[PDB]
Amino acid sequence: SVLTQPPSVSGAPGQRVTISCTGSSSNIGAGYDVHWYQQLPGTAPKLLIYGNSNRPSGVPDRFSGSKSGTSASLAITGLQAEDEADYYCQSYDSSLSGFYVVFGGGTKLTVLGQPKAAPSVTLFPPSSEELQANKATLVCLISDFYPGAVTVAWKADSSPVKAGVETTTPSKQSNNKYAASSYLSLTPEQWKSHRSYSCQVTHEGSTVEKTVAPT
Amino acid sequence: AIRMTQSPSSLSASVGDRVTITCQASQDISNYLNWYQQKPGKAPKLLIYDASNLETGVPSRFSGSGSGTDFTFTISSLQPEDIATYYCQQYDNLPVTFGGGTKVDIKRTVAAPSVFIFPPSDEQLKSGTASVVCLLNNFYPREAKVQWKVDNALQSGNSQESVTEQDSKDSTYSLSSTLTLSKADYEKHKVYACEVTHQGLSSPVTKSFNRGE
Amino acid sequence: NLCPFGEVFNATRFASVYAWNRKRISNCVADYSVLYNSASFSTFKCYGVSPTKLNDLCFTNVYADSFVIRGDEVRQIAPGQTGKIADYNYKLPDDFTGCVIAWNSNNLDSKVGGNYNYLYRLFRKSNLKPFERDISTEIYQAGSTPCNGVEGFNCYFPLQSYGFQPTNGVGYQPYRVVVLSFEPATVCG
Amino acid sequence: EVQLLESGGGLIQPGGSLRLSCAASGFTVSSNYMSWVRQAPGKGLEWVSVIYSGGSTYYADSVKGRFTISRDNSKNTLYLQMNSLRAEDTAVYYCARDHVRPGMNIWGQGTMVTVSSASTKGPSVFPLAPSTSGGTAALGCLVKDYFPEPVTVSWNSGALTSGVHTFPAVLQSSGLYSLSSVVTVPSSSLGTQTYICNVNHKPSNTKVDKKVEPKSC
Amino acid sequence: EVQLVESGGGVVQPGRSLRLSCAASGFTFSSYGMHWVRQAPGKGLEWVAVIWYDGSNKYYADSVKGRFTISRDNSKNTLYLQMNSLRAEDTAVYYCAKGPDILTGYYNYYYYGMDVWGQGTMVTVSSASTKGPSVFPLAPSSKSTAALGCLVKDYFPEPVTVSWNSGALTSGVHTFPAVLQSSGLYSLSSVVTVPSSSLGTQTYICNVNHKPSNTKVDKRVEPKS
Ligand SMILES: *[C@@H]1O[C@H](CO)[C@@H](O[C@@H]2O[C@H](CO)[C@@H](O)[C@H](O)[C@H]2NC(C)=O)[C@H](O)[C@H]1NC(C)=O
Repeated sequence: SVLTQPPSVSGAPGQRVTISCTGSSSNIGAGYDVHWYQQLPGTAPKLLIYGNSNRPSGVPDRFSGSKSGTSASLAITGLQAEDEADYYCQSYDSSLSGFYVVFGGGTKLTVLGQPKAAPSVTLFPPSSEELQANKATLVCLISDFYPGAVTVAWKADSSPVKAGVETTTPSKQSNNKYAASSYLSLTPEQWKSHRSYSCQVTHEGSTVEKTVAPT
Repeated sequence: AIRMTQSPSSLSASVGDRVTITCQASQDISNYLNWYQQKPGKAPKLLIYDASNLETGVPSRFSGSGSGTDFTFTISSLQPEDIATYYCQQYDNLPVTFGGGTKVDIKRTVAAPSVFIFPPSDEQLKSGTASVVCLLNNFYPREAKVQWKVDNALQSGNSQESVTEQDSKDSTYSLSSTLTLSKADYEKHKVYACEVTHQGLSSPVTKSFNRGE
Repeated sequence: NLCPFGEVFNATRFASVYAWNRKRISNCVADYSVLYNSASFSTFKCYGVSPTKLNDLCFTNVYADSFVIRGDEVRQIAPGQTGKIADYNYKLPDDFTGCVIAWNSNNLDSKVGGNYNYLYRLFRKSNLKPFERDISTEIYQAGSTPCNGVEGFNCYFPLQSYGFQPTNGVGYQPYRVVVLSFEPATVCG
Repeated sequence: EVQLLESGGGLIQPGGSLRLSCAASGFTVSSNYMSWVRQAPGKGLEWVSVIYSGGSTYYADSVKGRFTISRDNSKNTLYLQMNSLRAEDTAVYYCARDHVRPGMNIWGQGTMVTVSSASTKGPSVFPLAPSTSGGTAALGCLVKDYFPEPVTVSWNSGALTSGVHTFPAVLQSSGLYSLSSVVTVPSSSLGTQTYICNVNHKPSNTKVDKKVEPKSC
Repeated sequence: EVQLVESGGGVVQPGRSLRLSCAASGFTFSSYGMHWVRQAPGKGLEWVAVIWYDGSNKYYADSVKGRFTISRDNSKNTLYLQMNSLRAEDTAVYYCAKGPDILTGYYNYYYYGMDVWGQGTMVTVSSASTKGPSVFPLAPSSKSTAALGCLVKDYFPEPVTVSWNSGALTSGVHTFPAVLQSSGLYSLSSVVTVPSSSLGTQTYICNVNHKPSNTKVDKRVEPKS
């Protein structure tokens, strides 16, 4: 039995957020200790809380931990923009008494920095040079959206497309907005038979649609 | 002081059934809980110690589990000689406290009682008192109604009855009802009898005698 | 120079109660206000002395005894007390002049499978004199026949092991105890 | 030979005193944890007192200040001095070597302490003569009007055990106990085998053997 | 300084073996135990194995049981992880982290946490060998500011370096992180925004460089007609 963390928690600067970490009878319910790790994007994890509630020397007092029964919680009071990272709770497993540890699914804390931003979409039809190689790839480029959470879906003369779709995870660019790219691999016969192709990107209850012709 | 609660208070089960009793502690007592078996009349006998450990020589059918505040005591397949009162005790924290106890009875097949009636001895009649005894030997279940009849009059309030414990072999009870009269009141009547009604009887059975004959 | 009280209360490991550890403190100064101010100690009972009024008192020697017992047994670390700990492990005299400090350490001295390295003496023919440290491993002869170092019936190992699990109740959780014994004067405030 | 033999119980007026001696064999009392445990008639078990191996004594709240526990090394005997006895102290008093480790838990058999103001009376034993159904017959002995508890009843000096039922004593309106003990024997052995019930009442030092035989004019 | 430096990571075909070494300094390595923790891209942490202070006992997750072997050389202050018969799900960043002190630590060694982590060595698993990318030009449209770019499709392994006009063009350039197509090859798109007037009076050449395949391609991006 593993640990269950919320996929993502969010909070404005100055607010207090909590990250839960529920277990089972073989880990936190068995009275083990829970440790918390912070991992900035692209970096190694840092020990935030050890022994349920204790802070290592150097960890800001804003962070605090607790544990009750079969769950533990991490409390970040006074949110700073630098707290935007992934947080993992770690305990130990006693299914069979040996020495096994268990991590959580991780929680992506996102501090509400700037306001929302509608994405700019640029859809590219397959190049003539790609059609010579008997291939076809529609390129849907997305940028300038915040927060970094978009849903991309393709259409084929209004009918949905459910295959040949690959999409990146949004990456923070310079101006702290996000950017993503999606590709629709197609057959030159499929590309010229239909009359239009569109990539619909949805961001915060709104959807932007771009469409290309096969001329 | 700690207070041990034991459920159930009484129990009846068939031979071979799984028997499980519980003992919840008022405070945390770790695993320092023992289980005792006290057969009728005898001293308590330690079966399980430290919640789950079986004392040397106890049959395998006795089990124990639990820690903290809730414990269990399990009999794998109940046997006839297992009839007794079972207690749980904590001993780590003083004072030592026991449970209420669990009386265990066997559920055997129906057995009708053998009825006998005994007149007061001529030796006792010289003391001015007469005691008529009615016997119910080896019956089951324990529910049995004994009715004294003196010249066909239903007597009440002048009799005391006593029931044995379940026989460790056949799991049957035995009942003794004693009617106490003065020598005068005994000599005012001729017919003495006890009427036994029981499940194992299709109709009430009566044993009688005539005073003097 | 200051007294090394930090080496005792802060020790990463504690000794068993039967082999209780002692630190002789001499030739140093110390402010005892820091210790009482901390409310981390669950128990803090002084005998024949005032806690706050200790920074103005000089003593010849100050002994610091540290061990680990159960929460139920902390009440036995006091003068005129009886029990498995006070009789067979650590005995305080009736004229004790010092303080008894204890705090819960279930987070440190309690393994999930059970910490068994903390022991106590379960068998002894007679009680311990005050400040007596019996560390004998001789088999206890409880019967008529002798043992000759052969553990068995009526011949038991005198020590018993604590079953320190984090799921235990407060009375069964390990408590780290420090007993200060106030005896040319070298320890002032 | 590990066993605890205990004695000293009997009748005593309320507020009186009574000492219970528990002699031991197979182990040393002065080196073990010893305990007294009493059981009221029909009720559960109740811990009373403890003496440690080192000598520390502990008592229950209900007998604290009244009861005392001690031991004698030369005799290997556990004692329980009881003072200011009350009616609620009436029970069977088992002495037990407290369980501390694997297989050292041994209980005595207890003695009957009956705190009451009534006098002691030996019982009267009357025969219960057998009737006349063909195959099997019944006979017994009436143990009537005695105090205090208990009495012991056997048959043919212990030579008869099978088919015997000795009923629990009843408390008559007179304050004295009455009891009956019976046995089922084949109807053939009535004319050739003799049946005698052996009753013993320790508080009155009464030991009776009553021959039970058929009735006939 | 307390420091854990692991190495020995790279790319390997499935079923073959690899060994990781973790150098320790700044602490009595003999006393503490050592862990191995891996993290796949975008996903969470997953514990691999652990070894004692002396190496007497070892514990492994079921995913790597029998395939991986952890060891340590206390005389060298080094931690090892013998990876055999590697699979695709083993592709992750592998960290070594300090465990608890069983020698002179606390009795409840579960109270310690992974207080010192490594920098993370990288491992990758695939059967698709090295392949240079195919560069296709994303031509600018002809309607009523415009955008053009280059499609860097089908290459392995990472990375590729894309520049425009031999690096002279840095205005409006945007290179997106590559996708990993289900075929095991990478695809990337790099675009640049330009004024609609300069489309017919300025050349635009994207310079894709892929060192593993030893290939450099310069593609001209021009409007369609
Ligand atoms: C036990 O050790 C800790 C260090 O782990 C000591 O904590 C220090 O406490 C003082 C105030 O009492 C602070 O100014 C320091 O910053 C603390 N240091 C650290 C590293 O946290 C603690 O004082 C020690 N306790 C005793 C009784 O010696």
